[PDB]
Amino acid sequence: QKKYEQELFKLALPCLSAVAGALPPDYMESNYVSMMEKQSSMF
Amino acid sequence: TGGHASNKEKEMVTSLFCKLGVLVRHLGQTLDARTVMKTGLDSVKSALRAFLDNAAEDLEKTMENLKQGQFTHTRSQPKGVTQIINYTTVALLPMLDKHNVYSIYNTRSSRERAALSLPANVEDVCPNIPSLEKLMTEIIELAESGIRYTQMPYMMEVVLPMLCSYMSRWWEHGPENHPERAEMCCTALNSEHMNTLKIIYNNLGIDEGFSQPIINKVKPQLLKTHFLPLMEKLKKKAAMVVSEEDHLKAEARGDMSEAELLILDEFTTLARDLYAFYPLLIRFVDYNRAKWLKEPNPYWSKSHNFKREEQNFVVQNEINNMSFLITDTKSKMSKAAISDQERKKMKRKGDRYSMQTSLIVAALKRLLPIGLNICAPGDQELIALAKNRFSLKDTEEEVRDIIRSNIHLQGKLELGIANVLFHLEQKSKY
Repeated sequence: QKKYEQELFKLALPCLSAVAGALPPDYMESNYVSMMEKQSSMF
Repeated sequence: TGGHASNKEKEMVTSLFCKLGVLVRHLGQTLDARTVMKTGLDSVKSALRAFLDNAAEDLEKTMENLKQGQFTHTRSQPKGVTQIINYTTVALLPMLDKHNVYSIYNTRSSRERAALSLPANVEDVCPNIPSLEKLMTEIIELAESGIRYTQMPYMMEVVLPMLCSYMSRWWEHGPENHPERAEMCCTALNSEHMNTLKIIYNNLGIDEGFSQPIINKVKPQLLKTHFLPLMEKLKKKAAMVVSEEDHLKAEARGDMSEAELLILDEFTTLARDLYAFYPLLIRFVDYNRAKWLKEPNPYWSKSHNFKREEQNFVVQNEINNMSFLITDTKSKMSKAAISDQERKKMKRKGDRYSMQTSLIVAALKRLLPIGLNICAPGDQELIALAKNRFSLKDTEEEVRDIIRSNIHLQGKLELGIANVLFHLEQKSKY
């Protein structure tokens, strides 16, 4: 975080909500991208 | 929210390392685990900050539990290589941990007892006959990351000194390697070989059962005095066994002695003199193949020996240049191999050259002109060799591509090395 990491607010919640998201599927799919960025990278 | 953010990185993986710990041993858990353990540890680069400064509640009580879960998973039936996540958490432990509150080292101690003597435990004593699950170099390199107290020990010092003494006694008894297949790099196993960190340790422990014999300084001094002739007379012209023996001697009797290094001035000077004279004896031979030492460890006599070796190598390189100027050799494969070997030898020499450049400059700054008079022919030969070269220029790219590891010790001021760096600028500054 170089430019401005000022306000947390929903810091890790967008990824903390579905860090256990790959539990239903068995394999395949293109959702497997990376895991270091997870948990905010720390009408 | 700080405590929640701290515990979400460790308690989650600690709890998740309980179903596959027995399911794998024998739906999409084998696929989501790859994301899970990377989110547990590799998601945060500076996990040591969250361990120490942010919240010390999780700390070792969760880190060692996750490590024990990983060890149990490796004991189970794995399929793919997942060493990156376990190896990327080595320096994050010390930079203490209250091991007395919770002792999560029982599983690691059991594994170490099961693997007490790797040359002697090559049998079916391990469950399910693991051909490559545990009986390989994987656990040997994993012990380097798991056991690392370079900054400061963070243990109860109850089983660690006894284990270190037992391993030292076993290595003293077994002079040769005697390892299994595909386990050549057995030297990088223990990174905490130090005092209190033919032996009579068993008798002393039986008699005490308050103060261990390793606390007294008589035993390490006696061990050092007994091991001094062994590494003093260690000189062989072989390429395989001599190299592995030199690596084993450097690993078991290294310079890492944090127990009052400055107090034993004579011992420190003797160790420095031996560690300076050993590479001279190693490089005294031709040593056409330079791939045996993957990464060697970095007064007037030593400086003179280094200058003489540099002059001899410069003469040899000049002779090779005049030999290759005319009488063209065979196809480009042999020439490329020769150039790659020469570049590897040059990099191996330049590592120690950059290591000793600061000492040479410090010695030559005050009143030493002999070092300058000896280094001037070396700089002249280095300038002449790089004045007009093409084969070395094109092979340097593939040499750097092959060697993905980099040291970059020029910026420390205290492709492993390139042709032009800070050491070259210091040499040319005069």
